[PDB]
Amino acid sequence: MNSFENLAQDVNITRSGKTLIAKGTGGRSSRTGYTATVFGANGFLGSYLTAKLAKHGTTVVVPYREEMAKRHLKVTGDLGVVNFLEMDLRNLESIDEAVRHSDIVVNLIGREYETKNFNYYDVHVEGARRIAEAVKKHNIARYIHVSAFNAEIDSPSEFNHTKGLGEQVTKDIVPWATIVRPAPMFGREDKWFLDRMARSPCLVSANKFQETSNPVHVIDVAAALERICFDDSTVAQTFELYGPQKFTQKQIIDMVSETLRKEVRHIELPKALYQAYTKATQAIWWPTYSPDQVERQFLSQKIDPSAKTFNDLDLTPMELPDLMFKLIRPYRVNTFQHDVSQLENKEKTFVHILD
Amino acid sequence: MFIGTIILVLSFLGFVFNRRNIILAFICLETMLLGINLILLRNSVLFDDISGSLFAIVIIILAGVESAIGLSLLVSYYRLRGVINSYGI
Amino acid sequence: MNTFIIFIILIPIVRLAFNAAFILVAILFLPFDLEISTLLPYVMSIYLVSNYGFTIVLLFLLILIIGFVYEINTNALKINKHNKPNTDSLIYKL
Amino acid sequence: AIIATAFAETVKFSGSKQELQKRTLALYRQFLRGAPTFADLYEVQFSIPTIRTKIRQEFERHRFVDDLSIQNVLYAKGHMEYQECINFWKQQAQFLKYFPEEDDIQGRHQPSNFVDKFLKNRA
Amino acid sequence: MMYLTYYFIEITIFLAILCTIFIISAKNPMVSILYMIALFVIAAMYLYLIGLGIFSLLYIMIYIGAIAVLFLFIITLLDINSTELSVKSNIRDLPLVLISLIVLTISGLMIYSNDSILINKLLEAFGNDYNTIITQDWFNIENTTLLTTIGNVLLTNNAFILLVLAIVLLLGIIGPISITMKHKE
Amino acid sequence: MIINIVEILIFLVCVLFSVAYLTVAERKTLAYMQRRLGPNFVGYYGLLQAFADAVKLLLKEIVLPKESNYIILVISPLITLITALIGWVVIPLGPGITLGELNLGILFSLAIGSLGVFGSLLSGWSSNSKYSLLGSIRSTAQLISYELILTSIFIIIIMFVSSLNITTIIETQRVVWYCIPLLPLLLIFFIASVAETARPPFDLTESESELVAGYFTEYSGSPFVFFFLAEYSNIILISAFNGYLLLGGYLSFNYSYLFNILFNDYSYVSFLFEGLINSSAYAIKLVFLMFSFIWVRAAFPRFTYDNLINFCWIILLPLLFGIFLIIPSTLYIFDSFPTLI
Ligand SMILES: NC(=O)C1=CN([C@@H]2O[C@H](COP(=O)(O)OP(=O)(O)OC[C@H]3O[C@@H](n4cnc5c(N)ncnc54)[C@H](OP(=O)(O)O)[C@@H]3O)[C@@H](O)[C@H]2O)C=CC1
Repeated sequence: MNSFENLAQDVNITRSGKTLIAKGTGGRSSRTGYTATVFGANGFLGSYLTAKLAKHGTTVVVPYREEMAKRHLKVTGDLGVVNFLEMDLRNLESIDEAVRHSDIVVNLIGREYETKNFNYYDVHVEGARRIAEAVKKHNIARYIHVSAFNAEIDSPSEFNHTKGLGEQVTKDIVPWATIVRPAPMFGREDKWFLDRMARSPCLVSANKFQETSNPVHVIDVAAALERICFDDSTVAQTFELYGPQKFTQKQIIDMVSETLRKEVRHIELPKALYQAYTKATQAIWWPTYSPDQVERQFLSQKIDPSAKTFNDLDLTPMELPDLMFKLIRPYRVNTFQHDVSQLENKEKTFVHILD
Repeated sequence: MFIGTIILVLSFLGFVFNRRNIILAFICLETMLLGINLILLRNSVLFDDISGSLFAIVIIILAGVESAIGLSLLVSYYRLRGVINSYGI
Repeated sequence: MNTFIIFIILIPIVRLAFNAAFILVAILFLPFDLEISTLLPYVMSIYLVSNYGFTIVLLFLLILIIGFVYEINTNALKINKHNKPNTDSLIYKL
Repeated sequence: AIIATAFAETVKFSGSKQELQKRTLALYRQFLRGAPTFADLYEVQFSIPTIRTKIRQEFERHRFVDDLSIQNVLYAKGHMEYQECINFWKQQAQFLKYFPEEDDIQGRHQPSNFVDKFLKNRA
Repeated sequence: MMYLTYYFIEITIFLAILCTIFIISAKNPMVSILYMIALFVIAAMYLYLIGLGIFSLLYIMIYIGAIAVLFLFIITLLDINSTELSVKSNIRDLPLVLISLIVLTISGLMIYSNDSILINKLLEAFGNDYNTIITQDWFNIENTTLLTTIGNVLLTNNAFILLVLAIVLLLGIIGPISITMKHKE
Repeated sequence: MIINIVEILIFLVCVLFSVAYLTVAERKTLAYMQRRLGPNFVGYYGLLQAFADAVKLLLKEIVLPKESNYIILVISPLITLITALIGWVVIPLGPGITLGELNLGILFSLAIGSLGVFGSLLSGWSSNSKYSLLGSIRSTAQLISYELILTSIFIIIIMFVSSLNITTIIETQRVVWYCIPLLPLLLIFFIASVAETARPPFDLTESESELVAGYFTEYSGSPFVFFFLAEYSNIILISAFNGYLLLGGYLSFNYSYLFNILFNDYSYVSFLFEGLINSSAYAIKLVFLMFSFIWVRAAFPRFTYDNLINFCWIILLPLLFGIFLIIPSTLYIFDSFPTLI
């Protein structure tokens, strides 16, 4: 039979005064009782999260803006489990609707770039404040913000500045808020890491490929958010999900090139020129690197040692050099067989040309 | 007179210094014949003569038949061996 | 700048086995193509070569028809099947 | 006549344990020699040694079976699976049915003592 | 405007050089055949430049249309292994490549002249300096072109070569059959 | 060189729009032969279906398989379109109303119909998988085997008129169209035309590969669109070769007595009404033969590669190398060898 691998018990009780009795063995038909809300399930991390939540029958409310990106989530659970709402941070009633009946809330909002309708401030600060005020009004028992690694309130990067302001506002309205701080995530169809090193015609670094970091598999961060949504010990806490092994950019690129058996192209042209070329590419409608991210190329990962980690959740986070084979074998060209010699004499026995 | 001599020389050199395969040898033969025909047709124009163009059309015929026979011979080699390796004839 | 000259630039810029009939068809396309292309000068000089070059091209075509005859009666282009239907007779020793 | 496929063995029930010993050993040998093919044909995310480990486990499963007819049945079923795998009939899912372990740890609480099973109503 | 079309022949010379180097350096031979097609096209261009478009078209419909179709028709069906251009394997030929290049070029250029002193035989080849006047006469009455002339001489004055090319083509039929087709029955 | 630009754009617009609506004409003609209708819902009687199939395919992803080439699958359809289009230059719609107006127009078309094969040749190399490289070989052997038969007809009729100028070949057909003395060549030329375009009943590879996982033209996006503007244009082009070789091209009823009766002078109206009449004869002929491509498609079943190569090299070629002997003899019997003009 199947199992409720996520739950430690069957009768759980939220901090809002709801009783949640589990039903079943933990398969597609089961129900965990819980009702959550994930504000970015359409994206890279939230997709894996809703998959792990709805595999066990947890009701999942998924706010969307594009109707067509989401459809790949309805597969993740039985009927009635995954529920969709059209929402926008510029409409408040939509946010109250999404969070009303929820025991858990999960904020994954945030672009790696600015737009015409949303600057970094409006999406990482004001959006967090709107959600927090609604999480507070309705007194939702749990709130699980995700704010980027290296976040610091004042910093050369505006992204990390906002991400730090989003932290303090959430925690200054919702005191029981949990905050996670993942490091650069990697996996299949990642944004800016392996699909780029494997597809992009040429890389560039305003520094050298020297920015140091601890990357991590995204499935494990999704496992972490699962092991935090249900553990009530994690209120008014902070996490640093970074990973065992420290990797410079050039190290990752060399492993990528080795596994791919193709020579990745890197250039290493200076800062102001790349910063200008990025600025001019922000006028075309599709996402591209933005002036504030080449700024983060000079900002290596400072880890906060006062915050919890994977080992506080009984997790064993994975290593990049093992997983790169699984993640890059599709782009492996595999030109041909090695050393065809000592095969002429064997081929000579077969009929190659029929008449 | 220039272009033909150049294609001819470079193709002879790539025929002689080919340590790789054989299709380059076939190609270099065809390019040598091309360069010959260009030399000859340039001279036939400058002299306003026809014997050059006659020998040119004859070269085209003979070169096509050459490639036909060569590519049957290769097919015989392949019949027996199954692989045309880089350094076999 | 002619309209042909304007057009002829604008348009572009805006493991296994085989049967030997598969290969013979290409290898034989060469000489028959060279025959039909060598026939062009005749059709464009047919008057000036009146009744002499006529007979010459006929002996040309007849010589080429000989090779076509050899090709047909060999049955080169035919595909040959190996898993034959049995046509022996059923005979029982008594 | 409807002829047999590639790696087909005719079903033949041996009358002795001493012959089936040999046939089983040949099957094990073929599985091991063919494991790299089982890694290439199926897009596998782990080692050839781990495949050989699982094969050894599957053969240790029925190591202590002394009834001859049941052994003949087991050998025939194993040759069926070798024919299914080496010819590219199985797809990835039906093959990785044999490798649950390699997939990521399913959650946190995997009960092993009584009290946890009781809290999860599995006792 | 005038001199925009002055150096087209030099351009074709440079391009033929490029395509030869590319035929020699390419990894997969299929690409080398494509570059051979580029070379036959450049030759057809040059022949149009010097006033023989008929041969340009005969080339495009013979070489490219048949021979190169066949070359791809072969390399598509055969397992022609290779050895990508390298430095450990082919560098050793550089001194001999260079000596052979210089000598063969200078000889192929000196050969075409009848002067007795050697250096002047090459300095005559490098004398491409003067323009050729073209006068207009009125003696040609018909619409005879190069193809008509070729038909006239090939079918009257040189009939024997035609009636021998028929036998060359009979070889082109009959040899490949004998080689490929096993007359076991 | 302004009007040269005007004349190019007119021609390109007319040809491409004719191709787009040949798709719709194929579908509606084939439908009414099948006792159904339509496309008749995407426009005012379906006159916008082709542009809808296009615009859908241009907003579609450009997806390239893992083990494939990119450049070959991209340029090869593009070069196919180009080569198929430049054959339109030598095609006359009036006496000298031609963009090219070359004296070697037949040989230009014949060399470009030889360049056409490379699309099918490079398709199989877009798939490093092994079976596609044999399926392309089947589809190349049909084309190079049938181009011998189309050419041979070009030469047979040029025995009647000793000039490679297309306009001159058409002007000799004032006396009689060359489809009357050489009627069987009309069937042969139309059969071989249908073959060279790989059209039914000669659609062996597209069907044989539609069953298999590959060996077909598994493209997507824009390359689809170019391949379907290069098939439906090679069709008109090969139909045009039939037109100006055998069916009189632009010729029609002598419009001498009419124009004499109605005009009195050579104005810029008579030139227009003349060019209208000529092009209309040329157009209705292309229409009847495009109808015939469709008519044939609706009826006949498919061939197999053995039946097809056997049809060519054992039935058609012997008849033609026979006709190569009967026609020069027929001219020599009667002292009627044509002159060079
Ligand atoms: N992936 C990584 O490497 C790292 C991620 N993070 C953080 O973790 C989170 C992961 O997001 P990621 O996994 O990167 O994939 P995305 O960043 O693409 O997830 C973005 C989500 O936010 C939603 N969203 C963005 N802007 C708005 C907006 N203005 N209004 C409403 N919804 C919006 C998107 O909705 P739609 O898709 O419908 O537009 C999408 O669902 C982000 O908060 C990011 O800052 C931190 C460090 C590294």
